Amino acid sequence: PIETVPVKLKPGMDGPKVKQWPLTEEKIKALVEICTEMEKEGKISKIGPENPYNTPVFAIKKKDSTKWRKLVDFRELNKRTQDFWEVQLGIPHPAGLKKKKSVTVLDVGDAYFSVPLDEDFRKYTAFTIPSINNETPGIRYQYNVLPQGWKGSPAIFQSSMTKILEPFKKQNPDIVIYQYMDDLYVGSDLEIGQHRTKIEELRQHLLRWGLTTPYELHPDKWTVQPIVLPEKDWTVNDIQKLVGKLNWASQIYPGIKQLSKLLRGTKALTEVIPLTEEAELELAENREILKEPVHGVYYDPSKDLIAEIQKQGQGQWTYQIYQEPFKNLKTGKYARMAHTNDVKQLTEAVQKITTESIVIWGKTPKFKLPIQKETWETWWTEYWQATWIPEWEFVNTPPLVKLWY
Amino acid sequence: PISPIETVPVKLKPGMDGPKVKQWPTEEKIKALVEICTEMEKEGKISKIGPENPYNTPVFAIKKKWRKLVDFRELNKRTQDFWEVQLGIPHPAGLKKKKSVTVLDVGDAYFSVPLDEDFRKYTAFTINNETPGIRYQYNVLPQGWKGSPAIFQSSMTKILEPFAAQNPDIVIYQYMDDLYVGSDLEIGQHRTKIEELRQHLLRWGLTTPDKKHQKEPPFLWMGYELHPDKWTVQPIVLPEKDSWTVNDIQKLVGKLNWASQIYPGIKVRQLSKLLRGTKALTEVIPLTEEAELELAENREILKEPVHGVYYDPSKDLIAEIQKQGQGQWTYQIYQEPFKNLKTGKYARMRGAHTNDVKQLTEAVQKITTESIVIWGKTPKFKLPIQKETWETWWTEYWQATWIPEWEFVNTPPLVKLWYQLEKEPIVGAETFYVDGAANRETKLGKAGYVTNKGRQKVVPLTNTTNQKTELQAIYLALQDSGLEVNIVTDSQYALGIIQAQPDKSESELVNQIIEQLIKKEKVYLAWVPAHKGIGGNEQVDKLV
Ligand SMILES: N#Cc1cc2c(Oc3ccccc3OCCC(=O)N3CCOCC3)cccn2c1
Ligand SMILES: [Mg+2]
Repeated sequence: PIETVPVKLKPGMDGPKVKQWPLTEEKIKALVEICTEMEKEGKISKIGPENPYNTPVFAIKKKDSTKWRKLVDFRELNKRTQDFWEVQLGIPHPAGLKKKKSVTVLDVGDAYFSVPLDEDFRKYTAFTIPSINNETPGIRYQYNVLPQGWKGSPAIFQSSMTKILEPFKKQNPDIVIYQYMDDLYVGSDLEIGQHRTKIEELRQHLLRWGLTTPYELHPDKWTVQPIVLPEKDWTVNDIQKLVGKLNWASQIYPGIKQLSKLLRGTKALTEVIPLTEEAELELAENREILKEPVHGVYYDPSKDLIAEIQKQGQGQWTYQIYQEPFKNLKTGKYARMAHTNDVKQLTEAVQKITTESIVIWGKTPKFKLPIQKETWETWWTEYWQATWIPEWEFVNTPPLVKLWY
Repeated sequence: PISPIETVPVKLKPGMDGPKVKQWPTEEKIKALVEICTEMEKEGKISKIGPENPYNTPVFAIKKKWRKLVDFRELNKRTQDFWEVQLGIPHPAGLKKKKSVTVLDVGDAYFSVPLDEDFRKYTAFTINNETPGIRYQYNVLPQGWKGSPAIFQSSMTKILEPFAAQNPDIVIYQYMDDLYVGSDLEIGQHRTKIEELRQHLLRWGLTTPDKKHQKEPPFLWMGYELHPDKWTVQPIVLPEKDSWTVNDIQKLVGKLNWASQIYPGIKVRQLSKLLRGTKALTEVIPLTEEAELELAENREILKEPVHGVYYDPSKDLIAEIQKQGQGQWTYQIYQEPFKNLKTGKYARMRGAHTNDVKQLTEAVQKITTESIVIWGKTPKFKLPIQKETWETWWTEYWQATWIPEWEFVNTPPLVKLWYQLEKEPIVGAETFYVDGAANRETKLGKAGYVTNKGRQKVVPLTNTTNQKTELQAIYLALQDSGLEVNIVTDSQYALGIIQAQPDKSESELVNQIIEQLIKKEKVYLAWVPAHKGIGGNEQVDKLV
């Protein structure tokens, strides 16, 4: 049909040679059903041994269904092509989407399967269905059509996307529309039910132009969340953790400092101590200084976004998005409502956090995950319900910060 | 025995040309060469070429009858990369039993596959008696060349695609130049299907064992012994030496690892600790007492041979983990109470301080991975740890982790929590303030305390570091304390070590602090900013 847009690699860069993760037998059989159909639809073709590239493949479940989906970790092929395909074809980020009182997210990646992928570039999309126990070297495919997850796939289809949206966009001058990867983020100020109709409008519009589509947000509740000083009717130990947190906080927000005095001399720990005027005065002065955020904190579009999470117990987790230590762009908490495996909670946490990042800044962060590397590389594919995958790595050493947040 | 198979196209690495490494005079070899050249030309495997300014690569000749050799090193450096042939191996513990299993080997496996046409020029080798330079050029996959293992495996795979759909009841494994075929149909039907396939292969070009299928069990395969119903490692000879070298201690700990898969109970901890002097390869390393004992316990295990069973998908998969000590654990995976599928060990400490539950969590992990690679599933875990033990651990662990469904097994030593700190300070129990310091220069230090009840101490410390003192400072406050102590430190470091609650550590001091902590009955460590005049700390910081 269409002409294969000429795809190139950032010069002097070779394609991905990521090793395939071993898979359970349930998951392999699903990738073998799925690819057998995708090969019948001509979407992907078998490939010879003269193709040395590989990127990994996982098997997840779509929203909640008995349907097996397929997921591809184009994170390496992205860093190698798209960093050039996001300038030669870049889709700009609307910086107001975070303002709108509601946002819904739509899965449009069925679009890409219409477009053929450049002939000379297909070799870089190779993947491998692994065998059990190295019985066979895997089954080897490369893509023939725009593959979802690649970041040049929405970039190529960008033109056709704005066409299909131009009627709806002009009839609704008040609705924000952002396409990140295979997702449309549609933001508006309607009350919910009308926001939902104007959604089903856009749904039905897109559906009747050939684009089939299968998560309600509210970014005006999001705020850099401040520091809570406890409310106690106070021992020596309480005034210690009070001096301790307050000292760490003073490293970022200038202001708030004498409290110690109310503990001068070698008191016992569980010695219930009273409250001094100058101390309460301090405490009050500190509490206000906290409520008030700081300045200097500006997103740097050249700098990567770094997300840290801590497990806080009883299902609570907390996170800080930043690019410079102590200079914290976004800060939030998280807690699901049962069958809440610690790892499910992290998966949901990470997915929530990257959406907030996609919405605000239109780039995903890199995660410092509080989890063993191999444990994550095993049960991450279980609760993963997203088309994309952030970068990540694994931290081993949070000293006192669990209390401090 | 050339083939009509489709060739796989091959390119040189972009912006490279083909090799030109001139040879140099071996009258008896030079002759042998001519003999193989024409006898291989007759089979079409190579062809003479008229020097049209083509390339070149060396070639040699060595008696084992003679044999020919080519140095392709300069060509492999210039040809493109291929897909990785087989980075791993099938583990026998994961094979499915078959009634009969036939082992075939294809001779000339590389010489029976055609090499691409446009890529043929770059293989030009030449065989000073003004030698006429009888220029040749390969036509099949040359032996040694970068692309042969990958391409041959692919050709072999396609050559098999008709036969495996015609006879879907038999199972073939590919491994380099071998085929392992195994059926559950009658042994007369077997000899027949084998004979069909051999002749099918030969219609493509692939010669196969004549004397029946030849290989009769037990099979000596990749350092295993495969018996028709048992698998076991090939036999192991641990040397007996007066002196031990790095080469010798690595070869030893290779052999010991190779055996850990089926001989339960192996340990290699204190042996590989020796390898931290990895500085050289022939440097003599004196054994230690724990090492020479360990190698002695390993000898006791190997003296009687034990074996492994195969996989039966219809029977569940089970895993048991038992504690050995000094951060060492063994596991067994079985379907049946006495028949092991395989065994193995976990000893990694992941740092210098670990506890028993964590090391057991890490172990389970290593097994889940290994189970998934081998059998494609995860096992049911039988674990020497109460539920009350683990629940309280991971609910308070700062890291996230995933604990599979497991059944408790009482067979000591059960894993336990030898102590818990309090989460809140102890009423009316003595609260030691502690601190310590050591002039890095003087490398000298002191550890002291100052309590609410008015007690104060300072101990002199020689050959220490500012870190090592602020742990003695905690040590002291423990050994000078009641069974309920509130200790309080300025040291972010020593707070960190303790709060992880290690039950095992490779520090002498930290093992002593552990022992005291076990003896105590309510400890509670709290932390306050260093040099922040919080009151009391200024005292422990005046002294010390
Ligand atoms: N030499 C050698 C050799 C043999 C095998 C091999 O056998 C099989 C081939 C096809 C299907 C099932 C096969 O095993 C099934 C298990 C089985 O009952 N066994 C009995 C003795 O023989 C080895 C194993 C598999 C892999 C590598 N192999 C390497
Ligand atoms: Mg000090």
